[PDB]
Amino acid sequence: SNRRLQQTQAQVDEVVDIMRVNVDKVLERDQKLSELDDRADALQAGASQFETSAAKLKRKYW
Amino acid sequence: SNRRLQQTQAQVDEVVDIMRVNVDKVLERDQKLSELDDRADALQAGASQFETSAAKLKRKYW
Amino acid sequence: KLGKLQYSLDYDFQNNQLLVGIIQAAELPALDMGGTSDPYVKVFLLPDKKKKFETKVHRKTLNPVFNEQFTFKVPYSELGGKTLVMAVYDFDRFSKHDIIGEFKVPMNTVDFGHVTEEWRDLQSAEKEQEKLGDICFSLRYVPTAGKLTVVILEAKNLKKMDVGGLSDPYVKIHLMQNGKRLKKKKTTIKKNTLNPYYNESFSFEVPFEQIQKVQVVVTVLDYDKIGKNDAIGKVFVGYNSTGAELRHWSDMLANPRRPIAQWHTLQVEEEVDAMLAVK
Amino acid sequence: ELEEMQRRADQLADESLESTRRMLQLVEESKDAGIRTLVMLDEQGEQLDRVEEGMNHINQDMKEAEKNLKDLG
Amino acid sequence: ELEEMQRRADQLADESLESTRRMLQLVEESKDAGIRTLVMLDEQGEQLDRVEEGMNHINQDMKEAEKNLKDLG
Amino acid sequence: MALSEIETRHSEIIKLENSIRELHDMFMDMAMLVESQGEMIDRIEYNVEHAVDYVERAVSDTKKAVK
Amino acid sequence: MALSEIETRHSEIIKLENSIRELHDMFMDMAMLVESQGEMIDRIEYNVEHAVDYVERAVSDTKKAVK
Amino acid sequence: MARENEMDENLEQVSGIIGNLRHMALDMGNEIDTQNRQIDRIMEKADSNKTRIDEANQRATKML
Amino acid sequence: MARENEMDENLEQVSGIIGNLRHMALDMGNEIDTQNRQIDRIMEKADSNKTRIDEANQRATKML
Ligand SMILES: [Mg+2]
Ligand SMILES: [Mg+2]
Repeated sequence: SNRRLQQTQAQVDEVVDIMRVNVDKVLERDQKLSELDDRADALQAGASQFETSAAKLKRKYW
Repeated sequence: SNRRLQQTQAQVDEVVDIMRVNVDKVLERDQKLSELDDRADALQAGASQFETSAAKLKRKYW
Repeated sequence: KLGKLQYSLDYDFQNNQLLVGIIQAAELPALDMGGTSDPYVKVFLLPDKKKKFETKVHRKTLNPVFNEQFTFKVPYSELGGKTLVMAVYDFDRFSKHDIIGEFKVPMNTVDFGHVTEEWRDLQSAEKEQEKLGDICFSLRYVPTAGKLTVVILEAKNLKKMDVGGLSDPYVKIHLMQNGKRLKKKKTTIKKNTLNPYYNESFSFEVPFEQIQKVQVVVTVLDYDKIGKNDAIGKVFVGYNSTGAELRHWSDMLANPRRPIAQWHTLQVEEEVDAMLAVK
Repeated sequence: ELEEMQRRADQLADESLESTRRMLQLVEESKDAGIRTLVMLDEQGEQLDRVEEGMNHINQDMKEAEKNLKDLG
Repeated sequence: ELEEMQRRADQLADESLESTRRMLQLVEESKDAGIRTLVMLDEQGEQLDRVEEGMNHINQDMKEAEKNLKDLG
Repeated sequence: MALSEIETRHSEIIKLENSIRELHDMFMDMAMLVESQGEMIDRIEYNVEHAVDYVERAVSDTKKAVK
Repeated sequence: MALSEIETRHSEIIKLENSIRELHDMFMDMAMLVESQGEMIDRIEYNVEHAVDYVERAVSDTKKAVK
Repeated sequence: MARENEMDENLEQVSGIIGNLRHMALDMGNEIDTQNRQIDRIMEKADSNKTRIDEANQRATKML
Repeated sequence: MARENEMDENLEQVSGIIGNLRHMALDMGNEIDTQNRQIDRIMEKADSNKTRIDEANQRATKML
């Protein structure tokens, strides 16, 4: 019964076509996550600086 | 309804997979036909030669 | 301890048939009144239990001599993946004939070409768990919001429930406390499958102050339209749980804001419900 | 020629068989890899949610800080 | 942004539509090409049959010629 | 839906059109090859019929020669 | 059937095995990437929580400073 | 929705035509195979007669 | 035929597992998309707060 063989083959091909797209989307996710990582590091750096300045200002105007 | 789109797509893919194999088999047919052509030319050549010899032999033993 | 068994084995390539000879047995334990049992040996091909051969019943001897022969019309190609079973039975006129011993011989260890004949020690026949099915799911609990996320992933090697085919499994989840069934959930019904895949998430409202007093009951059942729907297996995690279940629970607790997936072995509903009626 | 042919056929049969067994093993590995992938997706998802709540909190706090600095100036 | 977005959507709709029309045309050409292909296959098939009958006739004739040459020798 | 759904729809549709086009080209090549091979068969049958004639005449001649 | 049928059967089966294998490798790569990205998210959330702490303390200080 | 439905009809027709194309491709390929077997037969017979006529011609010219 | 059937069973199991793999791939991809949208949101908010905190820090150090 070649019908089942070829049908299963078509299933496999379909799932492959799904998975490669999924993989590319995952790569895009890796890019976005990397940039978010850099942005977060910069964010916490600025946060610490602003915290220090806030300490100075509290020790000034109170 | 993506189901019909993807289903039709699967149909197209299947028919493609049929047709490429058919095409290769056709190429094989082209090979076989070419060789048969050469063989036929040689065959009719030998046929004419044998016809001539047969004419001589008839004009000899009768 | 029952005794030993002398038997003969060889293959006739001229007729393509297996020649199994039962010679005798020795030092068999006595189970009958007179101080001696009434033994008889049942021999059959190990692969398929069809057309089993039985010897004549010998009266009151712990060293019976049968010297009988049996023929198994089996090709030589199929023979290699076929085993032989020789079990010694005790005859009793007014009750079930108790099995004295048994012996299994793999046909891939057997060497044909020379006529084989040996003594082998008898062993006690096997009476393991019947279900042999497993269910895998993930547990996630974050203490702050009190959310319990039970994601039914997938079951495998489930017991057949339908006649001459696979089963129609579906997962029912109960949440119990002090013997009472609070919440009721279920999944989609996957039809005709040996290994059902669901990947379905469920959420429950469980406070942090009662986390050590809750029961999570996962049940895999079979679905027929007509009549009562039977049950394949069930396992429970949480309060009064033991084994890998309590382990998975403790992993859920030790790892908050994170889901831990694990497999679990299906138990009979009687024992489980008996455990849930505790305290 | 004939014996070698029959043996060839049975050979191809066995080869295809063990091939299918290899397929079963491969789709099993694929299956499990997929499952653990989904698990990772759930975990990282909840982590992303916590990140979002973090961002919201930061926004509100800095809004208040902006208010105080505008009240000081 | 919004107007351009709606217009973009309708645009994609039209594009997909005319695309499907192109598909219909293409599968029509394919259809006809296939038909005439089959016709050619029938014709060439009958020609091959005539070729086979030719070969058979040649074989029998040369068998007779072989007989005469063996009767002459 | 949204623009994502429409975009993916459009993409898969274009994919379908390209697959269809490949199918088409395959059919065209098919018809072509079959035709050329048809001409080849023409000349084959020609040579064969000529051969048949020659063989027939030869056989007649030898058959009259032996007796 | 014949040897041709068995051979084509075997061929298509091997083709299936290779497609299956590619699918497998795709799943493996999937799990891998998702894991590494998971670690990336770990350090992101770390930096974010630190940032939150710093911002909170800063806001407290300014809030006490203005009044 | 008219835009969408119109397209839907198109896709349905394309589906039917594709099915017919499948059937045609099957018949095509099958007959191609059978004709290939026949061609093999033809070349076998043609080589046979080639040998026949070569040997016969040699034997015929031998008696000259 | 036992050789052939055994193989048949194998192919059926492979078929089922492949179907499940399809479903899993769909869920996977979808959730990946949604999480990507969420990440986009996160980077928008994070850039917003980055600007907020830079401007706020400058204004704060201005009064020093
Ligand atoms: Mg007794
Ligand atoms: Mg049922």
